[PDB]
Amino acid sequence: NLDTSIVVVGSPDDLHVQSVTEGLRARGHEPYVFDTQRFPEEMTVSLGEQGASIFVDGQQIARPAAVYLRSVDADKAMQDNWRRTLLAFRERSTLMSAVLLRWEEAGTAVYNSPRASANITKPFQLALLRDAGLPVPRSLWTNDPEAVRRFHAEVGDCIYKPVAGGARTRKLEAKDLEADRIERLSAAPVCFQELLTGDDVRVYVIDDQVICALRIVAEERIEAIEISDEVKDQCVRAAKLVGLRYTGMDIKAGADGNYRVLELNASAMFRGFEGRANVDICGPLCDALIAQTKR
Amino acid sequence: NLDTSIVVVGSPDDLHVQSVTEGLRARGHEPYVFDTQRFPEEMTVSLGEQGASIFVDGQQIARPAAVYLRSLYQSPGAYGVDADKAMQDNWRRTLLAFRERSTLMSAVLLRWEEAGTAVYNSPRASANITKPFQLALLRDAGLPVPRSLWTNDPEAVRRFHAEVGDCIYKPVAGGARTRKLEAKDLEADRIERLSAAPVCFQELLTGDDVRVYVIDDQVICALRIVTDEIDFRQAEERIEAIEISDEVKDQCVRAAKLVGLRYTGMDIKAGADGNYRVLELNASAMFRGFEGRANVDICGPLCDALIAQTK
Amino acid sequence: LFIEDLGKVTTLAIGEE
Ligand SMILES: Nc1ncnc2c1ncn2[C@@H]1O[C@H](COP(=O)(O)OP(=O)(O)NP(=O)(O)O)[C@@H](O)[C@H]1O
Repeated sequence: NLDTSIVVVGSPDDLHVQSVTEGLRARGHEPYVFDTQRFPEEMTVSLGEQGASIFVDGQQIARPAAVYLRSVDADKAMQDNWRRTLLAFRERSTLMSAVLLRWEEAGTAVYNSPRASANITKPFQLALLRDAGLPVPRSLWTNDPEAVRRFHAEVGDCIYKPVAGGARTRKLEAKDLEADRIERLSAAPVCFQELLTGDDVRVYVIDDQVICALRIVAEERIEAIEISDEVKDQCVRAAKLVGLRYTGMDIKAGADGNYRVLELNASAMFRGFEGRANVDICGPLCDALIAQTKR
Repeated sequence: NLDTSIVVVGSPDDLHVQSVTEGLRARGHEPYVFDTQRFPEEMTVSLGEQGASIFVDGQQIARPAAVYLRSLYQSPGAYGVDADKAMQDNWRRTLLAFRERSTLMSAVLLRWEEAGTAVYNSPRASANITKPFQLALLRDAGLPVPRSLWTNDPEAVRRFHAEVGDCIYKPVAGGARTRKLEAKDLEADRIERLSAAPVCFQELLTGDDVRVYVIDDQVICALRIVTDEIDFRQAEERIEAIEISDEVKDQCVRAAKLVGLRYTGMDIKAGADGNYRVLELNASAMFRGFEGRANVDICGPLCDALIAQTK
Repeated sequence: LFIEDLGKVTTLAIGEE
């Protein structure tokens, strides 16, 4: 009845789900859309003990060819009984994650498999990259003020990111190293990094091939550029180390003109980069999703 | 200045953390106890960009030989975490704090495993431990499991019931006791509550539960648990070490390997035909109550496996 | 919840995970 060969996990209200579905339509494959936001209350999924017994809304969906994995009101529930609500969410999440893991084991090429979460833990991700020979910034995750005083003394001017991600990057200034200012991190760990003076670059990788790279120089004026094949090689290597099929990397150049990998993203956005630099991101992604169906 | 050759991850108030540290002392080794629950306030962690650059309370710990991973206490809803007041106060920032701690401690553990540390139950196995995937991995690998149905659709439940017969229901991921699927439960009124969350229905196996302990591809023992049905005023649990055929032993070892566990207490159960089906492998199984009621030594073999990594 | 006693509590039924 439906294709169930290429599956997009996410909400129809999502711009990226929309783009990917449009690119697959314009390419000849109307994809099945697993809108897991409907899971418990509206839609229905049933798993049997056999890995192929996966039934979504009555229709068996064992082994899709490829999956694009993109993605609540409960403050009352969390204040009335938080233990129960957290367990309920774990029941749901468990069944959904099981669907995805079953497909991956069946042979499905899941574009960004949740198994990558392990390798994606930032404080471990950068160590994976460096310990495999890739250029990464000198970094320090700590809640120890003396550690950060020594790190600053050794590397020089540096910056600090939130540990898990969300905020802007700020520069560590001498005023911050005082006892009053530096003591704050006694219970507020952040990530300190050598300050790279080059220009930020976002590079997209899909199936061991770079798609593009944009320097994001006032209004955003991100413009497409071209980089060496050495750094292309390093980027695809990084993506194969972390275990990602489609990644949007952040790399920054040092004063010496050499790039350092900053961070790979589990599922990077592109609707705002492809419009501001006039390159095609969703295109090559849909091409890969379809290419998997051949084999 | 500290022999971080063996590291026990867990709160020092955990009866199994205590049991393992005591075992290790009797063997001559002083374990380092890594209590993540004190992270922001009473512990110091510093990670460099290099996998070897790891500093806990000032000391460098690049690569322990072995780790016994009791618990990292990642969510406030775990076993050893008294987080009730904090969650009642501001549950959003408390979940934030637990996620912040977890990313760092998981980084530590993953760095260790990357360096070659023998992590007795590495956190990565979490992926394989999701039940609705674990049971299928086992089944498609040749091990018998119960006829199952994880679902939120009452019609699927009714048809599964009509196909199997007596059924039990239990949590998808865990957190409550399995019960017999009674007729009251199939009435629309309460079977329509599956729209709130799915549950696991299974064929009611009538045999006896058997807990098999596996450490490094070798079965330590197999304890049959019996509910003493004789006197109803005081039901007791009789646990007995029993011998299992080599077929069962090799199947248990294969399952432990498949999921990705070193130390595992897996629950199996026989059907009417008297043959075992695998119920579930645990990632941080307990063993004290079984040792006591069955007069077997599980902590000993664990401590020895840990110490064998240092050599 | 269909399993109403999911949250009723030191939850010990999750002590082996
Ligand atoms: N198919 C089944 N038939 C009969 N009893 C079962 C079945 N599956 C599980 N049980 C019972 O449940 C127990 C095993 O626990 P299990 O259901 O695997 O974990 P859980 O109770 O959900 N929580 P946890 O023990 O923390 O994993 C056994 O002692 C059985 O009595």
